[PDB]
Amino acid sequence: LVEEDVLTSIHIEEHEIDARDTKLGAEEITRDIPNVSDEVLADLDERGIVRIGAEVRDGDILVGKVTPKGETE
Amino acid sequence: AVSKVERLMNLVIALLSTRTYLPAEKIRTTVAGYADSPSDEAFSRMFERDKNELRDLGIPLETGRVSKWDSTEGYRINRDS
DNA sequence: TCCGATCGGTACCGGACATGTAAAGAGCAGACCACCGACAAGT
DNA sequence: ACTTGTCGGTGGTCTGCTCTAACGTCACGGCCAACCGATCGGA
Repeated sequence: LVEEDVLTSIHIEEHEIDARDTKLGAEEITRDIPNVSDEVLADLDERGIVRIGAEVRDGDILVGKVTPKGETE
Repeated sequence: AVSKVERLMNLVIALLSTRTYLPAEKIRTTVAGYADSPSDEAFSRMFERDKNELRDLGIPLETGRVSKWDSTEGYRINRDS
């Protein structure tokens, strides 16, 4: 059953993220990501989203959104 | 005791390096040289004089609201211009 | 002695989700800020 | 020579208070719609 894919099903999951308008600033979706390494952003395109057909594991970045933090001590 | 040139340099650096509009109170509290004003009116007059002097030199200061959800006006210097 | 009211209670783990109307308008005043004029004393 | 604390003015915006004079005069809306047991207050 495992070898010949007799009892095999396909499950599709949907992930969504929104960059709304905040009081303290404006939210922009881009591949800035100030604190990461260099290998994490290998699969992201120019606009900061993953490419179609690129396998994603647990913990991988799908959409890179950076939001303003404000004045903090 | 801060010289006027140092005060103006601090003010212009703070305006240039800040990406959001800053109200008068934040500039008074943060930027050095504005903490020695005996009264609020004296600080306002000094700030108006300094802003007029900076505007006379051709620096394109922009005035607008701090946020779309707030009414107080702020100051910002466009880096492109 | 009988009986119409009132208050107390009724298993567990897993999960799921966010409101729907306004019968108005005008005159006067107060607080605060971006733009400004003078004027003498300290720098 | 340059600069600043002190003084006074305009106009805009946000916020609050007071006023308006034909005649007008005591609300629907109703869930509840279980089931058993114990207790206090009227008849």
